[PDB]
Amino acid sequence: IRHRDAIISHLNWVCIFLGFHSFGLYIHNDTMSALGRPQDMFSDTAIQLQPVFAQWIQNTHFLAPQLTAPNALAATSLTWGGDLVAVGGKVAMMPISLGTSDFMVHH
Amino acid sequence: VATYLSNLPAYRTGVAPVLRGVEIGLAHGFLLAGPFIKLGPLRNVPETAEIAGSLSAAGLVLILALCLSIYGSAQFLFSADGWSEFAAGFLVGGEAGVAWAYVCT
Amino acid sequence: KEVGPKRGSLVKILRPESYWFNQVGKVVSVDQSGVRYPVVVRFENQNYAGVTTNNYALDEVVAA
Amino acid sequence: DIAGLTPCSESKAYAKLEKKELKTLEKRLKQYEADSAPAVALKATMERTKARFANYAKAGLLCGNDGLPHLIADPGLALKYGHAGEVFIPTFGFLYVAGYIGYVGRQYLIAVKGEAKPTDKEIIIDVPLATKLAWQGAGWPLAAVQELQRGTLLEKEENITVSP
Amino acid sequence: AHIVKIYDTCIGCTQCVRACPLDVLEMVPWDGCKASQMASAPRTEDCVGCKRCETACPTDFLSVRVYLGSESTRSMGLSY
Amino acid sequence: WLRDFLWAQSSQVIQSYGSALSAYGLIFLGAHFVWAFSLMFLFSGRGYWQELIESIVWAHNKLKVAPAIQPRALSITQGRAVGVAHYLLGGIATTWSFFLARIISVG
Amino acid sequence: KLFPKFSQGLAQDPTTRRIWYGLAMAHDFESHDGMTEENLYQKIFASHFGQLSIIFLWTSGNLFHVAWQGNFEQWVTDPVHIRPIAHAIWDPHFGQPAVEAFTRGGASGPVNISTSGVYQWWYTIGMRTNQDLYVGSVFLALVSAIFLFAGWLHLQPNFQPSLSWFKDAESRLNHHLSGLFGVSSLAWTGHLVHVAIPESRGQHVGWDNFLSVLPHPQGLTPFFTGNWAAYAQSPDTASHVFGTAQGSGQAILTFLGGFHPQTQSLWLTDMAHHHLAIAVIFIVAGHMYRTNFGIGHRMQAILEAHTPPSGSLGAGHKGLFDTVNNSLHFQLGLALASVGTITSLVAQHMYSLPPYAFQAIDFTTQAALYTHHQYIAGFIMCGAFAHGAIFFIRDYDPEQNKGNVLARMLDHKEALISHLSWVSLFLGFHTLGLYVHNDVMQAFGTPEKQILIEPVFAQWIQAAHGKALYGFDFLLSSKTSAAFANGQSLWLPGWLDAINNNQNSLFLTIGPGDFLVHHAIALGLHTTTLILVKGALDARGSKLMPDKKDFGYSFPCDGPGRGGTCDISAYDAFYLAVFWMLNTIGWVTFYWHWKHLTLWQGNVAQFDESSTYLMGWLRDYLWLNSSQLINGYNPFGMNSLSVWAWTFLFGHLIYATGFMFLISWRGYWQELIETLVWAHEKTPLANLVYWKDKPVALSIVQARLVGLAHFSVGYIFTYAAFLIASTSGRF
Amino acid sequence: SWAPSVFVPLTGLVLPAIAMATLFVYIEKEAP
Ligand code: CLA
Ligand code: CLA
Ligand code: CLA
Ligand code: CLA
Ligand code: CLA
Ligand SMILES: CC1=C(/C=C/C(C)=C/C=C/C(C)=C/C=C/C=C(C)/C=C/C=C(C)/C=C/C2=C(C)CCCC2(C)C)C(C)(C)CCC1
Ligand SMILES: CC1=C(/C=C/C(C)=C\C=C\C(C)=C\C=C\C=C(C)/C=C/C=C(C)/C=C/C2=C(C)CCCC2(C)C)C(C)(C)CCC1
Ligand SMILES: CC1=C(C/C=C(\C)CCC[C@H](C)CCC[C@H](C)CCCC(C)C)C(=O)c2ccccc2C1=O
Repeated sequence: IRHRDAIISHLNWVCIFLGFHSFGLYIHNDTMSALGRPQDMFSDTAIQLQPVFAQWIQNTHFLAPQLTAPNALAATSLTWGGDLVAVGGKVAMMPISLGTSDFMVHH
Repeated sequence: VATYLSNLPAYRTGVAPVLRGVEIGLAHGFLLAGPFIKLGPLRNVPETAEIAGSLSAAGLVLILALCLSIYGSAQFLFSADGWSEFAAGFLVGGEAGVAWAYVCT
Repeated sequence: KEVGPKRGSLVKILRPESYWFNQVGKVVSVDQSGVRYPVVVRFENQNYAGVTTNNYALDEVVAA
Repeated sequence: DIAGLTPCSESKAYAKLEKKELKTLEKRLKQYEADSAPAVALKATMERTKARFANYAKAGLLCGNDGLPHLIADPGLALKYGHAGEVFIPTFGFLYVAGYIGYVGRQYLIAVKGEAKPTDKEIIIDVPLATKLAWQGAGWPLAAVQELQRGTLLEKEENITVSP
Repeated sequence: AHIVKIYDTCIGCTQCVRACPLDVLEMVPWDGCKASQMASAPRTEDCVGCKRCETACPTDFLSVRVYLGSESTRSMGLSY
Repeated sequence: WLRDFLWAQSSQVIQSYGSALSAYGLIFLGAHFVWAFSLMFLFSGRGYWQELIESIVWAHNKLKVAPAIQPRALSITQGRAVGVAHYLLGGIATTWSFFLARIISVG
Repeated sequence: KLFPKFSQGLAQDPTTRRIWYGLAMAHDFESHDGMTEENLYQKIFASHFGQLSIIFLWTSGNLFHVAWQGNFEQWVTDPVHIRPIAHAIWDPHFGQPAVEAFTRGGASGPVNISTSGVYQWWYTIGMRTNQDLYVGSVFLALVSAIFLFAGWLHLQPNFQPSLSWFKDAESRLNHHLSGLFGVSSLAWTGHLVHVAIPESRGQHVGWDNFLSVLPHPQGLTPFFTGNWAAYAQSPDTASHVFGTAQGSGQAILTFLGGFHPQTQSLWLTDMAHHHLAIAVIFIVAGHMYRTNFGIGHRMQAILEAHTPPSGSLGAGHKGLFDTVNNSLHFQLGLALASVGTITSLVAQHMYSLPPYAFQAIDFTTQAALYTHHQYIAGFIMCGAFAHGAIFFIRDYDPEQNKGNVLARMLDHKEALISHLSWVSLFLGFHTLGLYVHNDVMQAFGTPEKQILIEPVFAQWIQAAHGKALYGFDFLLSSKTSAAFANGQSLWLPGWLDAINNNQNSLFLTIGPGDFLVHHAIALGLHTTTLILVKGALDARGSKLMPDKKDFGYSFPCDGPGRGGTCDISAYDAFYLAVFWMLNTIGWVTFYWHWKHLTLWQGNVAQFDESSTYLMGWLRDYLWLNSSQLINGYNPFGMNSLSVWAWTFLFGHLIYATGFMFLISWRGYWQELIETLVWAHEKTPLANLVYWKDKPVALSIVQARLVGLAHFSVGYIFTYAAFLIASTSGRF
Repeated sequence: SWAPSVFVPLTGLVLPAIAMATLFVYIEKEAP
């Protein structure tokens, strides 16, 4: 209670920062796609914002049956990597790639 | 930090606002030249990226230097003439810093 | 003598800025002094502030 | 044909739309065994559908170019051309029940104003008084015009105003 | 500053003064009611206009009455 | 997100009429109703509606049908509660009908 | 400390709402410090000169940008297969596909396709070259500068008018009927006869030869003789090519009705006879009044004698001239009511009776003009009631208005508001009930169970105007009646051949969707007047607040007491009516746009089957026609609709931002701004930078105005992007 | 032909920069 002003002021700052640097990326992509400038967008075929940390966590959880969980016959899910389980002609689960739009929506 | 804040020019009371504005200008010039020169609209040209990233940076320094004199005529270092000397020193120092960023390419 | 209505008579309010204008309440007491608003009327209709009683003058008061 | 229209028993878009609905129901019916429980309900839907088309064509409803029945909401074009059951008969079949409810609630309010505290019998409705006013409110237009002839339907300028 | 006027419909039950969060109001001797007292607004420079006084007035068509006027640094309720 | 998600995937809730999904076609309209209905409560304020209730309490006084429980407008924090409740209901049920009519059909 | 020079109380405000209210009550001249009534009238007179100069500068800018960056001379040669050009685009932020996408209309740089209709209006009044348009731009720039000089000089004390000069209502209503309306329309007929008629026949009449080219081959002899029918002998043929002399014709004042067969527009000859006839009638009505010459009529005598006895209107119209002349908000309210109704009249009669050549072939122009003047009319009609509410607080005097119509209006204000409440509640109950009924019938696969009430009452009016599609055969569609027979040579056959054409907008054929949406429009009109009339009549007081006139027009509330008084003011009842106004005009323009889209595509049955139920409005109009809109840009590329793809989202962004001022209210934000003040005043090296105005949150009334402003701007920008892209994408 | 390349930066970057300056200085003036 005696530093609620510091708490709410720094959270005000980080909300304004996240707002600009998350939604302004979408406004930037709108503007560049509307101005005939698709190379200047934020995408995979443009300025890339790769989620390096979540991709690294996907690699470690796909390689977890190798040496960090040696009694696992497979990974704990299929989202980390590998093949797809297909049941009845429909995909039960397959690996999930995380790209620039995944970065933008997580922020 | 009470020791570290006694170093940077905005708190050094015993130095002139002209040299204060000059050191602030050159210390922000090659900083703000960076986002225009590394990732601006004309990046993938190895002739014009370092030219446009410096010309837009010098224009932004000119905007900030006009905006300082606007603040000085608004508010009244803490005088009407000391902030004008601060604004002129920042104009000269910031354009010198943008030129120094174009030098160290 | 006792000026005003009696102790429990029904009455009609003529104060146009009141909540109970043209509306019938019971007199509960009339103050016998030089008070500007002696007639105390209690209503079943409560106002927006939740109050059922108000003082009124003698010209703002008419029986039935 | 009142206003560019046509009888639904005459128009072909109406019969084409009937055949369209029966075609959808038929291709839906073709998946099931003929005596199973979904097929009985699908054939009952077909029977209700065909009865609906027959009784809309029987009553003389007017179709348009779309093949859909229309409602002539004017007396003198409904009375003259036999369309009074479209709007002109239910515009009194409604208003009897509307003024019925508006009379029953009116009399329930007026018959509960003169009590000790009325509000307790508005959240906790006096059911024998309510059902007595429910049954005896059947002749409400009669009692409404007999109340209007007194002036006991309205209230005079004893009502509450602000600052005219 | 805001305009805080009171009127002679006051019954002197001193509820506006207890409701006042700024000590704008105070009770003055008077001879128009049974309580022999009427409110006053000597300190309308400190008024913010929050109208707690006329949430507490019992008289129909309130005896205290705040009129929102010009705003100083005290009428805006600023610690800054 | 407008084209390829809202416009493109609403193409099964909007033409769901005449099918088993048509209730999802109705609720998608109805929750578009309730949501917008909430904006009557969120944008407006009590001192309007209390005076409108005064002007119709006059009409119920004139025809001797004023109720003994006196009609009041909703409270301030009641009207805010009604507005946020109808807003949440109309948005979430819109997305409910959109999701289910999309994914029962194409999934 | 200085900026509200008009408000010394705002000048002492240390906060940041000093700026916001210096911008907002700057033109509320009556609340200024030291204001008298004479200085009031003088500032209003100078303000009207400023508005006139801005209107003329705006029109001259339209003319100059069309003459310079447009293709008007190219459009004259082919007004059907060439899009008009508003102005060129210089946007340095463009990429190369955006530069190549906005080059069309035969230009070289990027351009905008004008939808304001100005080429069709200028081409039919005689403009053919760009040099005709530069002269117009220079003339209107000179006239705008003259009005700026006039607004400067009539503020100077040798030229400042008296207090008594402005209250000459008699001379003003004389001169603005005779001179400003009659002589101006006579001069416009002089422009039509001398210039627009021969240029429509292909003869150049400019400023060099108008004293040498006769409009009529025997001119001014039939006018002085008496045989005026000589001015209508040979009209333009049905094979007339507009702008040329191929089957030209020689009449100047004809009376035909119907449309030109090429341009699908009104003939210029009977538009000339129109403006001449109403010029004569305005001159006759403008020599009615008694100013300074003994004959005529007086405004002081006609009003206070029209009083009906036996309690009909009370004391009638006794005492109005003391209150119409003295109040400006009453005059502004009547003026805004009249202008906002005749703006709806302009909108309704410029689509059905298009007055300009090759209008109603340019579909996007027609949609933009209709929607434009309908929203202009909606805002002006809600402001009529706004200033009518300002009248009752600031200007109304009950002791001056003892017993007249203006006091009887307040006397039974509860009856007015309760009957508007009944009509709105009935219309909304049954319109929404029939739409939800038709939606439930369409959902269950049973379209035949719909309530499809045929619009009998308006089909009867179309058949009485000569539409033989419904068979009511009453007056003009009956070949045997007297109103049919006594006009067969005068004005009827072109009008009858123009109604019965099913491809113009002249009395469109109507069905149950048009029943339902005209009752939606009646719901919107009655509810908007419910909110506005309730704000105007409760402006002086209510049972919740009997002294609302003591607080003025605009104020937040009266606090949390007495149950809570949010939005209690008359300003806050204008406020809630702007939402229902935008709703109503959105319904009329949704209905206009979709009935015309299905007309222009050909399939009016696609409207007639779908407009009966709200899902058909959602997916066959909103979902369907916003395909090429939202595909203005995509990851494949972009096209010329991308600027409407952006604005459609831009309008979606402003609209929602309005809700931030609408749902969130002030006091959350003041508590947030106090923590920001803490963070700024405790940050190292940002303590040096300090404000001059103390940061506060936006006030309550200001929060209303900002949320309403963003709501309206996002509403208009969304529907403008949708309307222009949805029409000009497929056409 | 050089007019849209000159008048548009002046009207949007230069003359509003005067208007962002001169109309702001007028706000906070101390009244004599
Ligand atoms: C689309 C609508 C919309 C938008 C843009 C905002 C915007 C915002 N809201 Mg908000 N709000 C909204 C609707 C919206 N609200 C509604 C409907 C409600 C109703 C309940 C609220 C309730 C609400 C509360 C209760 C709170 C907010 C907060 C915020 C702020 C957090 C975001 C931020 O700082 O990021 C930065 C800003 C943006 C992302 C906005 C867009 C800016 C773009 C990306 C770029 C800037 C433009 C660019 C410079 C060009 C300028 C042009 C020049 C001519 C000026 C921001 C001002 C919070 C706040 O202020 O604390 C942080 C907060 O506490 N809002
Ligand atoms: C005959 C003499 C005469 C004339 C021509 C005028 C003319 C005018 N006076 Mg004026 N005046 C006069 C005598 C005269 N006055 C006298 C004697 C007095 C003293 C008693 C005054 C006192 C006075 C005041 C106090 C004011 C004026 C104002 C005005 C202006 C009206 C503004 C406007 O746009 O309305 C004209 C409107 C139209 C032309 C459009 C409406 C016409 C029709 C009905 C609409 C539909 C057709 C439409 C034209 C089609 C458009 C198509 C296309 C053009 C788009 C106008 C310049 C006002 C003004 O602006 O101040 C300068 C004002 O405030 N006058
Ligand atoms: C002939 C037209 C006319 C005239 C002369 C007036 C004159 C007046 N009106 Mg009135 N009014 C009118 C039409 C008119 N009105 C209409 C049509 C409406 C309906 C919209 C209103 C609604 C209205 C209200 C509700 C009030 C007035 C008030 C006033 C008075 C003060 C003016 C003021 O506050 O200016 C200052 C005005 C502004 C600063 C306008 C704010 C900016 C608006 C919201 C436009 C924003 C749009 C934005 C710029 C779009 C940009 C998009 C972006 C993306 C680029 C003055 C007597 C006020 C009054 O008398 O106070 C008691 C008052 O409360 N009027
Ligand atoms: C979609 C949104 C929406 C809707 C439906 C309404 C509806 C209405 N407004 Mg509006 N309003 C809105 C948005 C909306 N408004 C917004 C955004 C604002 C700005 C704040 C306003 C401001 C406003 C004002 C200022 C006024 C209105 C008024 C009205 C009423 C007009 C009378 C009428 O049509 O009755 C028809 C009723 C309906 C259409 C809704 C009823 C829905 C069904 C029929 C009820 C029963 C359904 C079901 C059985 C309930 C089950 C619930 C539960 C058990 C599950 C009506 C209640 C006026 C009024 O009160 O008039 C008397 C009035 O004065 N409104
Ligand atoms: C008012 C209209 C307007 C105009 C004409 C421009 C013009 C421009 N903008 Mg832009 N901009 C504007 C409003 C405007 N802006 C607004 C309101 C925003 C905020 C929403 C932006 C945000 C914006 C961004 C984010 C970027 C631009 C960029 C650009 C440049 C495009 C690249 C190019 O072709 O130059 C090719 C030439 C160069 C890139 C060399 C640099 C040219 C500099 C900027 C000229 C400066 C003039 C002068 C030296 C300094 C100003 C002095 C002052 C007194 C006026 C161009 C100078 C881009 C850019 O590089 O500018 C920094 C860029 O990244 N704009
Ligand atoms: C608030 C207020 C105000 C305002 C008001 C208003 C806004 C109003 C409006 C009004 C209006 C808005 C009105 C309107 C009206 C209309 C009319 C009245 C119409 C008429 C028409 C007619 C009559 C027609 C006829 C015909 C037909 C039927 C068809 C054919 C032709 C003929 C012509 C025959 C003021 C300021 C005063 C103040 C007080 C209150
Ligand atoms: C019959 C009737 C009527 C009418 C009515 C109407 C008109 C209605 C409508 C309404 C509308 C117009 C709309 C509505 C809508 C609704 C809704 C929309 C509901 C909902 C509900 C719920 C319950 C939900 C739930 C959920 C979901 C589903 C999602 C999420 C989860 C939850 C659980 C939350 C009348 C008056 C004539 C008479 C009386 C009765
Ligand atoms: C419409 C509205 C009202 C008016 C809403 C009224 C007060 C309530 C609506 C009617 C309710 C649902 C009562 C009606 C039902 C009764 C229980 C009677 C039932 C009779 C039979 C159906 C049994 C507000 O009071 C309000 C307050 C604050 C902000 C916004 C608003 C607001 O938008």
